[PDB]
Amino acid sequence: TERIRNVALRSKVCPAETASELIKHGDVVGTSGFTGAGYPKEVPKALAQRMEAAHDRGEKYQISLITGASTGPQLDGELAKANGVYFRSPFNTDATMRNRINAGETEYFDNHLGQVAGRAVQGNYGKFNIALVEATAITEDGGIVPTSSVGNSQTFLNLAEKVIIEVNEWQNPMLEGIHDIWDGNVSGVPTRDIVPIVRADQRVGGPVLRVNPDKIAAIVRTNDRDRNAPFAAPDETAKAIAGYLLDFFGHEVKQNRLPPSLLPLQSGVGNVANAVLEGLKEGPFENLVGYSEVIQDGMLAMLDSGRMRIASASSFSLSPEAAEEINNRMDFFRSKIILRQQDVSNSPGIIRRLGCIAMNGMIEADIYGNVNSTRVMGSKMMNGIGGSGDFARSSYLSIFLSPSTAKGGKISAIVPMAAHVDHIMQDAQIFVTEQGLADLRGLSPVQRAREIISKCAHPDYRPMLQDYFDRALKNSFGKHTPHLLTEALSWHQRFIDTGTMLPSSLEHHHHHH
Amino acid sequence: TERIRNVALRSKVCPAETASELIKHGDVVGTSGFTGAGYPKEVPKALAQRMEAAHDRGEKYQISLITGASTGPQLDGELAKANGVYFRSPFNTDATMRNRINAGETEYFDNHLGQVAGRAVQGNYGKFNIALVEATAITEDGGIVPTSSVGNSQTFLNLAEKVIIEVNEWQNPMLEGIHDIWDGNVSGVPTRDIVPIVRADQRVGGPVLRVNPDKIAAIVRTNDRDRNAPFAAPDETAKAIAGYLLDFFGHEVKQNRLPPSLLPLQSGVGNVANAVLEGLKEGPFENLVGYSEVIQDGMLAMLDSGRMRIASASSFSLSPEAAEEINNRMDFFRSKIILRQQDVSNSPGIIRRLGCIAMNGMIEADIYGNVNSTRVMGSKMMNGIGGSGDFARSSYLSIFLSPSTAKGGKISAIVPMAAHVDHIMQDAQIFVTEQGLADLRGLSPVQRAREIISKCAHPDYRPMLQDYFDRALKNSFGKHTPHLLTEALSWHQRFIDTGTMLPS
Ligand SMILES: CC(C)(COP(=O)(O)OP(=O)(O)OC[C@H]1O[C@@H](n2cnc3c(N)ncnc32)[C@H](O)[C@@H]1OP(=O)(O)O)[C@@H](O)C(=O)NCCC(=O)NCCS
Ligand SMILES: CC(C)(COP(=O)(O)OP(=O)(O)OC[C@H]1O[C@@H](n2cnc3c(N)ncnc32)[C@H](O)[C@@H]1OP(=O)(O)O)[C@@H](O)C(=O)NCCC(=O)NCCS
Ligand SMILES: [Cl-]
Ligand SMILES: [Cl-]
Ligand SMILES: [Cl-]
Ligand SMILES: [Cl-]
Repeated sequence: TERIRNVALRSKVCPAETASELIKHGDVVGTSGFTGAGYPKEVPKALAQRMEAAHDRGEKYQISLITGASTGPQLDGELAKANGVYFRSPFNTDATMRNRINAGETEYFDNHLGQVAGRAVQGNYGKFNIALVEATAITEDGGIVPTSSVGNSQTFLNLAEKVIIEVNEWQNPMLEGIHDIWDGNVSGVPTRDIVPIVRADQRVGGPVLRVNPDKIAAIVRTNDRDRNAPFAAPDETAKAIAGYLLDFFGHEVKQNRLPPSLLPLQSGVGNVANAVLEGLKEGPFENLVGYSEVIQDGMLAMLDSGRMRIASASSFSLSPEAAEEINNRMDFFRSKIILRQQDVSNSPGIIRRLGCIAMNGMIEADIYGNVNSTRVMGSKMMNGIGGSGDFARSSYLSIFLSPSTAKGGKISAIVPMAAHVDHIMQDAQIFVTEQGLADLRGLSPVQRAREIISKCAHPDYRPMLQDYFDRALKNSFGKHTPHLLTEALSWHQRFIDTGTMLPSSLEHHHHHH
Repeated sequence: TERIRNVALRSKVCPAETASELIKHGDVVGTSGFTGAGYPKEVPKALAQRMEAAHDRGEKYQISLITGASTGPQLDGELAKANGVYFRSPFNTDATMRNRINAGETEYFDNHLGQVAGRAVQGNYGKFNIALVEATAITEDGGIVPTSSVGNSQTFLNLAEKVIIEVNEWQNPMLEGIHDIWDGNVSGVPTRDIVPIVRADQRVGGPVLRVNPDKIAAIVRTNDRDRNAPFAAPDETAKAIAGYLLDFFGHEVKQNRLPPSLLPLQSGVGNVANAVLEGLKEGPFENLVGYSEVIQDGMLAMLDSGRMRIASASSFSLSPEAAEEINNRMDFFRSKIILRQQDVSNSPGIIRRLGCIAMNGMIEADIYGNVNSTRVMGSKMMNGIGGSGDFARSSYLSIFLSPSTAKGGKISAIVPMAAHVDHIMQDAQIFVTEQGLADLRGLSPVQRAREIISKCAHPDYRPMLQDYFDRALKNSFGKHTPHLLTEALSWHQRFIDTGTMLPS
């Protein structure tokens, strides 16, 4: 049926190309889009074409692109291919955009996801010229129903001089009602409002994004799917990680340090997350609750079985098969899921009050349990900090999970010193790899190192780590957090130079003797 | 006037020595004490003497010492000298204890100060065997009136099996009424309560700590002073920093990015932050309010000048002379000050809600604006992260302040890579040295570097930093955050090897 139920706004409907003409060189553009869901698709494609055409004529044409979080091939991909983005924030997973960032062709800053809206309102990104937002429908009174994510869309609509809406008929109509949008002051000028959430299933707002219809300069009718990345079926490494984690949860419950329903759960996406979610479906724990950034495949499974009672998030992150499942059954799933603005889903006040358990991936940790989530060798961006800081620091328990090695064993995920730090020791209590689980609660840095080295490090790298540690203990400037600055980053340099962190036996290495 | 106003409790008075005997080897001890204020004094000394005797007899005798934040010679000092603390958290400024920590003789973890209560309730430090809390007075109904700080005392009282109270006649009886202790669930089992603070000057609790009298195993009458370390009268360097920041605030106000009375101010521990407050006391911003972790001399000065209307904190951090001033004028100041539990003063939910401006010192920052607050050369503890993270990450504006050099110019406070990170780039927007102010809002790492190097670095080090950055841009593995890993930490090593970061 008709998706634009406000008659007057129908007059604004126009082709993607025409809408794209509203976007000018130098513009700051805020868009919907979070974990590959709910980003605009047709206008960015048309924009990229016009950008390339300008460039070919020696005409400059780039934008500043501010999003909810990651988008997809139609947005980050097309614009990066066109070399059309001078600044990007706060989170990207597109390969072409990643290359632009790492070549210094696109300036990038990965703000904490829960803080983006506030910094935008503060003016940190400059004046927003355009808000470009995907919609399921437009209501009788001109409300904008978001699609598969909320992200920062309400904030972008508030700030933007002009607004473009893409109404996507691929998106199920019964998404209307799944969102909770607050008109409260979460991210505006102090003093802010108390965000009165005291349960993960609590709604505080309404189903629509609000915007002055007079700012709506174009509406584009679309029909195109999200980026539904393939399902990352757990491998033995992930299954092992999930096993150690579930054993730990079970023990915490038996010691009355967690209720049998655990606490509200936040998890990332990927092989390991999937393994944890399958473990949880099978585990002894009942009445689970999600308070996270994302809804993933394994969550629908638990919502269906009743193992999980509710799932709060800002976005969907589903395989094509899972999206298919939720579409054929949106009526049911809409009652089990709440999609929130990301400044609410990622609100530290709320995360702490609910006592979330945070479970996040990492590039690497050093022996003292400082965590790198972003910058390989310290300089090459992967995705971005995302909401890992929002959750890690605010959680009741902060847990980091990773294979003990990377790149087919040629890199150790436990290193003498992290090449970049995203999460300080104070923000990480539990580490899990396929080798075991380190519980660091109440430990000093030297004590942390003893646990991480013994429980988490791969056997191929443990002697090398222990050697570094032992010699640092003997020689470090101070002994509170012992280091040898002469070799702290030397394993990373070895990888840059040789493609492996494992040392040759053709030179002396202290641990070889 | 009698300090123990509950008659029944007077039967529990005993000597410090006898009290100390309640504390067993291996015990976890939660004490009052924050920025050199309100820590117990006599029991620790008696404990320390007894520990030395025991060690000499070949008897192990150590405890875990958990506090609000820093204490003083009678506590950290005495116990450190006796080699009697096997674990310490969350924050220390005593030289003897610091040496124990840097020698690996006392285990230490500097938690975010606002989180300590919750981690204690979670059991991260173990079962609390003892709470040793200094009080001004015990009310007729058995309330415990705190002294010069609140810190974590209410939590330690809740958790501890046995309670020892030191009632210190040295402390001003007029402290009674200054504290605001909330009986709601801030740091307990989830789901926690909403703390209904929506203005920095709002009281939501009562004047006393609550404890079941049955848990009080001993009360010790004491008479000794808090440890007031003086602040450096602002020199040329501090004054220049304060000047740049005040000008900055002025431009923000002019651009309508701050109100004319600014926002609630958090001013960190240390001389630099203090010097800024001195600038403010005669500044163009009126009707200021503090929502801070501590009230240092400079903030007391702002309340005196009338430039600041009210100040919230968990503790006093006053010089010996400022502490004398407030006691002689406790009536004037008592209505201008609110002392709260540290898990409330340092609550990220409240800090963000109020839109605090965070101003903190630092050891060093790298060219990308990562900040080290704690570990010199990456390994030697100074004080601790304290509340700098609670505030930096939650604040409306996060500002870091430091001389551009340390150790008489032999160390650059701006380095290629911080030897230890306490505050990531995302948690630091503004840097100020005596050389200038770097405004990093909205900038990528390479753009942050340009600002930090050009605005903040000392001229002796700027060319070296630029050289590092330019060659990194050319040769780094990735160009998003360019580094040369062979030399990223080489300045710190140069200092270790030669005593200076300046090459031959
Ligand atoms: C850290 C992070 C990249 C790990 O991803 P993951 O899917 O869990 O684990 P993977 O083992 O598959 O690694 C992902 C990539 O990082 C690489 N990687 C992981 N650890 C590495 C290391 N120590 N050194 C070099 N590369 C590493 C992998 O090779 C892989 O790269 P590829 O795509 O080229 O093959 C990911 O968790 C992330 O981006 N975190 C930041 C955002 C976040 O945590 N948000 C929380 C809410 S969703
Ligand atoms: C970082 C910190 C030590 C700086 O204190 P400060 O008084 O403002 O700065 P100063 O320049 O006077 O230096 C203080 C000490 O640190 C040392 N220092 C500062 N920068 C240094 C550097 N780059 N390298 C080595 N030492 C350094 C100084 O030498 C001095 O030590 P000394 O007396 O033994 O010579 C202090 O702010 C702190 O401990 N911060 C952590 C807690 C905090 O920020 N709490 C926030 C909420 S209250
Ligand atoms: Cl709130
Ligand atoms: Cl801990
Ligand atoms: Cl709250
Ligand atoms: Cl920013």
